[PDB]
Amino acid sequence: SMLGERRRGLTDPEMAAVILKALPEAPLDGNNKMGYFVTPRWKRLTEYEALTVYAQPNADWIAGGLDWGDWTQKFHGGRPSWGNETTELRTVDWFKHRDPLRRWHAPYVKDKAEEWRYTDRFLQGYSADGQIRAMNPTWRDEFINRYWGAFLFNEYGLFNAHSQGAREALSDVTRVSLAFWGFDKIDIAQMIQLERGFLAKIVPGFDESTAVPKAEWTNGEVYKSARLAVEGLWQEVFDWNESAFSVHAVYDALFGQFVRREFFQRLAPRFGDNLTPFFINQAQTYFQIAKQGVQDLYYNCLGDDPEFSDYNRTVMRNWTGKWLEPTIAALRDFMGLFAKLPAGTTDKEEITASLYRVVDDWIEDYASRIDFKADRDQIVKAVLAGLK
Amino acid sequence: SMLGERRRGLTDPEMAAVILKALPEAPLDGNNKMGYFVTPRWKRLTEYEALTVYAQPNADWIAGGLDWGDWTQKFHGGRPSWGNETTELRTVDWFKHRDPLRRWHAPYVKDKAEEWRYTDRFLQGYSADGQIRAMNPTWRDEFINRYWGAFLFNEYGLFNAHSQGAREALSDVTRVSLAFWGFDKIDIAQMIQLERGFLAKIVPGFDESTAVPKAEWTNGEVYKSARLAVEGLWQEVFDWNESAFSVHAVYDALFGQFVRREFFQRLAPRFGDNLTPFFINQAQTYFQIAKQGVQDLYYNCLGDDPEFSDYNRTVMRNWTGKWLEPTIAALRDFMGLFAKLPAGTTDKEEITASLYRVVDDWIEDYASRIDFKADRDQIVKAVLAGLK
Amino acid sequence: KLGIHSNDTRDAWVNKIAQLNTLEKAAEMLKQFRMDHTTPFRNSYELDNDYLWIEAKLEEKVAVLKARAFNEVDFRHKTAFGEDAKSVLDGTVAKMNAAKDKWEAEKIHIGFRQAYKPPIMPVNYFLDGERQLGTRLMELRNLNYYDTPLEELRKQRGVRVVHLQSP
Amino acid sequence: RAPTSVNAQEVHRWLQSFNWDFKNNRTKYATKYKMANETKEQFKLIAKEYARMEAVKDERQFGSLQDALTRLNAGVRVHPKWNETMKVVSNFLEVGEYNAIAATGMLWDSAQAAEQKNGYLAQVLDEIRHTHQCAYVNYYFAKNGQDPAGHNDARRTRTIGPLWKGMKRVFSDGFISGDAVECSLNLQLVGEACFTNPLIVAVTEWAAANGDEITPTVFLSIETDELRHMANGYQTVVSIANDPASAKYLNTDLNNAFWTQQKYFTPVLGMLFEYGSKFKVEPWVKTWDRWVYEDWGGIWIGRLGKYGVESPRSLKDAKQDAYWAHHDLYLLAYALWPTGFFRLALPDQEEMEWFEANYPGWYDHYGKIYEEWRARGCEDPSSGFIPLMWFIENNHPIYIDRVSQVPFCPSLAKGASTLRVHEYNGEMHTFSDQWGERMWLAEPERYECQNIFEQYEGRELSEVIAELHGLRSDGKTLIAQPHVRGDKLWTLDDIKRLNCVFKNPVKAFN
Amino acid sequence: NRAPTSVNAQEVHRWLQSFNWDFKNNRTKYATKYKMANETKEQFKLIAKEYARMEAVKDERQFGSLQDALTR
Ligand SMILES: [Ca+2]
Ligand SMILES: [Ca+2]
Ligand SMILES: [Ca+2]
Ligand SMILES: [Fe+3]
Ligand SMILES: [Fe+3]
Ligand SMILES: [Xe]
Ligand SMILES: [Xe]
Ligand SMILES: [Xe]
Ligand SMILES: [Xe]
Ligand SMILES: [Xe]
Repeated sequence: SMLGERRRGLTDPEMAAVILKALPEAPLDGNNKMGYFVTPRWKRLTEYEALTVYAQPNADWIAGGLDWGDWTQKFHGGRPSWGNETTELRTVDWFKHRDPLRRWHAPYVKDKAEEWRYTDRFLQGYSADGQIRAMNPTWRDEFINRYWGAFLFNEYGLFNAHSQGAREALSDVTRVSLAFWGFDKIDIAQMIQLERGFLAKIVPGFDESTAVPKAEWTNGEVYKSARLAVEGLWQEVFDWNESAFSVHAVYDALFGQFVRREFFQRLAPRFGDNLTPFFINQAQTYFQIAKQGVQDLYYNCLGDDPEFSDYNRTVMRNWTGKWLEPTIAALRDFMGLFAKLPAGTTDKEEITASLYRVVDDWIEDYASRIDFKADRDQIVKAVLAGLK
Repeated sequence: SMLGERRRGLTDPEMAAVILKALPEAPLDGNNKMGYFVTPRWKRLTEYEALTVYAQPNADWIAGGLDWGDWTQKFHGGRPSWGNETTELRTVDWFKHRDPLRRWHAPYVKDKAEEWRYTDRFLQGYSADGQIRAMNPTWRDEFINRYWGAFLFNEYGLFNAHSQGAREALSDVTRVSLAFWGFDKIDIAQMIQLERGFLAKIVPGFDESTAVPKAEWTNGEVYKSARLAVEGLWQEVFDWNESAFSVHAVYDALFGQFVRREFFQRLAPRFGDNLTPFFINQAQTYFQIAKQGVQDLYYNCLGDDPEFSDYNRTVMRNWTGKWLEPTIAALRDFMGLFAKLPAGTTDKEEITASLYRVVDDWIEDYASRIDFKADRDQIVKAVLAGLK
Repeated sequence: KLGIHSNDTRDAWVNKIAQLNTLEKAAEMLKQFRMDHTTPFRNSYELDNDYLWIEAKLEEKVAVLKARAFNEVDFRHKTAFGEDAKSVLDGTVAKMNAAKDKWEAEKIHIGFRQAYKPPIMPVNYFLDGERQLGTRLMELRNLNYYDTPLEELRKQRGVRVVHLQSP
Repeated sequence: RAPTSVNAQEVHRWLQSFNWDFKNNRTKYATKYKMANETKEQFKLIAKEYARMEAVKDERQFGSLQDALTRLNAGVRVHPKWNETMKVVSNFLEVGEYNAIAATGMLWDSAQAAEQKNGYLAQVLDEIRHTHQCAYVNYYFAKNGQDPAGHNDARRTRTIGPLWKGMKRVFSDGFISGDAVECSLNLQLVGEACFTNPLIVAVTEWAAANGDEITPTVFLSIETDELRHMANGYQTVVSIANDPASAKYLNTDLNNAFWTQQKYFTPVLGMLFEYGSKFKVEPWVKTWDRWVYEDWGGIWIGRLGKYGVESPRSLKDAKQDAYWAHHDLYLLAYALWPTGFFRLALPDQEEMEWFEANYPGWYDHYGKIYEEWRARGCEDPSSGFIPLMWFIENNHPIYIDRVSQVPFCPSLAKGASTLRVHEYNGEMHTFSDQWGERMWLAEPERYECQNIFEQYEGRELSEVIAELHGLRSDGKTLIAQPHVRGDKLWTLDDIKRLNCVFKNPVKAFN
Repeated sequence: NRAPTSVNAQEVHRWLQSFNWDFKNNRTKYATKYKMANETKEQFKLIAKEYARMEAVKDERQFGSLQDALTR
């Protein structure tokens, strides 16, 4: 039928007249702002804050909670649904955190979506333009296929290290940031394979199977310590804040940044490779976006907390030294790769200077926020030891 | 008021009742497909085709028009609003063309918007990740600011060459395509400036003023022949088809592709500059997008027109030779730039294989379509002769 | 049959031009057709409903022949008659600047269009001419546009007033 | 190492210098004016920012159309008269948006200051967006409406009737044929500033009152772009304010422009509004006055005074010719109902009461006439009667203005009734006002458009309709109809049996 | 040869199952009575980029309706 059988109150004359008849003269309250009671971080409450803060039904016995009473159903044994017991860090209010980029679900998928579509247009033009012609064969088949590829398992591990945090985070705002930090990681791991899949389509003989990259990761010498560290960050840490802090404020800030920026992003161009840097750009854009969220939660909220500032800094300082060593070890082993490269590709000086760049940024962006006394020359020295 | 004072026929019970009472039991025609009378290029008609074809009021005297009669108002002198007299080319129907990408306004701005947003995000990451530290100071202050910055005027000139086309195109499908080609050209021009503005922001000594790059363009020597070619394609050509064809299937396809993909896209990575390529990837993606239109229009439609196949190819081949010359003069003059580069940047062996890549691509995609007997070995020779 | 888009009369011209097989011949027929059927100064309005469409078909014939005849350089600088396109343009312009009134300027422009409209003259020169010629013609007309009262203007234009009505 | 980027204003600050001076850097189109090379634009946009601000408007528009509106069944729960009315408003406006593209392309070629060029260019793209927006409305109503025929083929069926030719004059040829500056005025200074900008919004109003929520969703979006196009028209008069030739031509090009536009929208817009709707919004005489006399002629034209712009000289004349203009035309439009691509309706008792109240004396004239036609059977296909026959019997010829193309019947008209006929080198020409007559006398080669009678001379009515696909999917029933009811629709045979044969009304003076 | 090419979610998802590797401590941190099969497959083959694309498209229609037409 042209009109249908269902009658809708908004358009059905009979039904609509009834509704209008019951309507009050004006609104029964002029406070038409959901979330009006949330403490604004910026000038005016934001859509991000309104649609997010206090979605988690915490009670007052979990810092910042607005509810009361115990949970209705707990684990066998008595473990609460959410509780202070899942992390060493303490705070006056778990809901303080604010993602400086105010990312709720909608904006998040919008941005990744735009990236996905431009990635398709770029690949179509790169292939149609035949740019692959100027890429060095050795670099492509040996360093991209095996070593860059193997790095996907690293980014994949850091992705999984977030699995417990998604379940245990003590607040909606932190959970959302945590979720988006881990999701950007699996994205990058998949983007690495997407590149290998692509090369398989435009270069005959290039096998996209993950077999080689995976064998390098699980049995090679270059990434041995990196794997050992990632394995432990993921499965040996049951404290969700230690997991997020150590991953983003120590391991991925030193090892991760070095591999992505001081090795592949730096050398790739030297081999006529403009393909890999394309994705590495996404990875760094993501890294830098996560940094602001990580700094707000650990430094601005927890590290500078009015009641537990000193306590928290002692704890994060403790974690830093705990993971710094495995991270240094990871860098040491990795130095062995420079030996694999063609003669005159790079030299001990460029490598050293590039190492001081990562350390200095880490000291400035992280180490210094909790008064961690890091010695730059001593850290670089420990790593160069791995130079063959 | 809470109910507003305006009454809408869709929701007001009284007004909706009158409306429903006047309605027929079922639609008065089963054919609910707008543009059903359009000849589909693919399996079934697309929105692209429905929303576009026949928007232009051409009468049957302009190949393919569906209206009748002279125009209602003409130029002082009798010049028609649109006529066969504006182009040397002839066809059975000007509504035959079809942008293979099926771009109508909505999809076109959706894409360029996603790109704008990602470009913004990429810059905020590059500056945050301090990647500028790895870029060679000379390549920056000299080749990006002066040489790459000068190339913006060459792109700006091609943009303007489209103006007349924007007025004389004999059909809607062709008008939209042309519009988007030139628009994408001005885009690239403003992006070359955007990169200079950004560097002014992160490099304390950088000056964004177009004085230096413009001076190089106006009174330099490397772009001299290139500038003359541009001024001619823009202001000395009044034939809208000779313009679109010459600028896209000759000048930009040869000189342009070389300056973008064989000089800058190839050498910037060697000076630790992933910045300039981020933008060149856009120019190349756009280039590859336009090519598909140019090809369908001048090759699938006009060049192989069931009635004027010979006439058109003859005219086109004629056009090709007419501009292949000032285009070769542009390239030859350009070579004088390799003498500026630091010793050891690139040898004559490379800039020879690249020239062949360019020319060979130009032949398989453009020249052989109209059977213009081009000689790869003579062109490369003619160009190289400019190496100082 | 009769028709707006397809009619006996239009078929009579397809066969008529279908018999053309010489650039000089087809070119002359076009130049004439434009004198006998287009513009307000045409020799007859007998074809007012089909001339625009017929002209195109004629131009079609002249165009193709002119391609198989002229060599590179020529097709670019010669008219379908052999005259130097550049000479003509520059010559017609000199005259336009050499016009005492709008009535004179108007004749130069209109005649020019009837004689050198592509495929005759190369579009590049034609449109450049159309650019220069139009400018001057307009400058003369648009000057004191509302002065000459309607009675007087009708005389100047030389129109036969068949009926005037005004309450 | 803080996050940094660049916006449109920072890039645009250097856009003016992208242009370099050289021997052949000048326009390719004829003109009498000189656009300064240091002219600036009001909005600082670059291609990328433009695309973004426009894609955001699209998200809203299309989201509503495909989701909520389709779920509410918005394309059907509209009044019949309006469904039809939108077939015209949308498709006719579409052609206006389309030539507007070529118009601004011709303008971007005229300006010399790179900024001014960037201004017209932005409109080139906006007009392309509008062409596709009007297209979508017709598209949407065909797919989900009560009567697709017309909405689905307006692009070809519109060529059957005479209301089309006049639209091409104002929104097609007026936009692109003449001195670039003359075209600019027809399009921006007048066309948009005085008619579309107000109309676009008014259309959404009338549409809403008649149940149509589709149109307001699209036209309200189109509206958001018009202020930049107006700024283009303003900056056009600024870029030639100094040229000495301006003081010599500007005003006459604007008067000619103003007359060209109101000559068609005055009678047509009011006609579509009052006779193409059920629920009224505002009497057209009141509206016309606010738009033309007060808003445009007074305020908008007052700001250009310092640039030497005078109020149109033909303004008062337009006002006297306007009162009954739209009522006079519907008689001609309804009497020629078989030549359209939409269904027309006669005024019902509530509407007749409305008209007489708003236009005192309307009933004694138009009302008595419609009632005469109805009793004789203009709505019933078995009557064998169509109003054209009534014009012929009572000797009331209908002419076509050689310049504006607007149909006029000086014998029956309650408004203007002046008529001037001439003969020139074998061809006759009919006129309806002192302004268009001058235009022809002065520029005879600019106006040589054949009218329907000239084209359809000696042809039988039903064959012209058939030849131009004026039928519905069953190839039997006509697209156009003398009423908007659902049964008893006229067929091609119902028309054939009338045996009506078009004639050239000017030959009566022979 | 130089035909425009790309890669979609399913082509990448093809090798997702191999992203996980073995090590002694690779086990769930939560108490349970069951053992989830090591080679269990999933029905839909998605990757982050594509997941974002399909959810964003749905967002467009929704908010577009809410912010525009429904509000009016
Ligand atoms: Ca080892
Ligand atoms: Ca060294
Ligand atoms: Ca009057
Ligand atoms: Fe518009
Ligand atoms: Fe506009
Ligand atoms: Xe269009
Ligand atoms: Xe209209
Ligand atoms: Xe209207
Ligand atoms: Xe009629
Ligand atoms: Xe008729």
